[PDB]
Amino acid sequence: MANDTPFSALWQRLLTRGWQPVEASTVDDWIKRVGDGVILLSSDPRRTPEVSDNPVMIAELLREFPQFDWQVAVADLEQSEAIGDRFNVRRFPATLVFTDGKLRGALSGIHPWAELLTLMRSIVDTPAAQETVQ
Repeated sequence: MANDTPFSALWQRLLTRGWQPVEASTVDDWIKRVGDGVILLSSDPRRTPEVSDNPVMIAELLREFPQFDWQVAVADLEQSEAIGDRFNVRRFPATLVFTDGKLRGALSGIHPWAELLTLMRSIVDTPAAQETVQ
């Protein structure tokens, strides 16, 4: 069933649910339109040759989040610079959290999952998840 296929075709099928490639000069209206979601910046030079980090974790989190039904807007590649510059975050691959239609925080991905508990708690006081506690 299915096959490998290094990226490319997978982008279309993931686009079918939750993921959408967004932009900078029109991000304001997107955030305004939905009022609930995140913008994922393309992976800035993180060093370490080869070994592309899989963004599937974001898709994983998306469904594993029982708090609210937010949407994952992702930047293709060049878009990251404009988006990250717009609010001064471009430096490392991160996801900006837009709650209530406003930017409040961002997920950096420096401390695996542990920062999800601490950072999101500050962004969305509403109880999100119950496990791990790290």
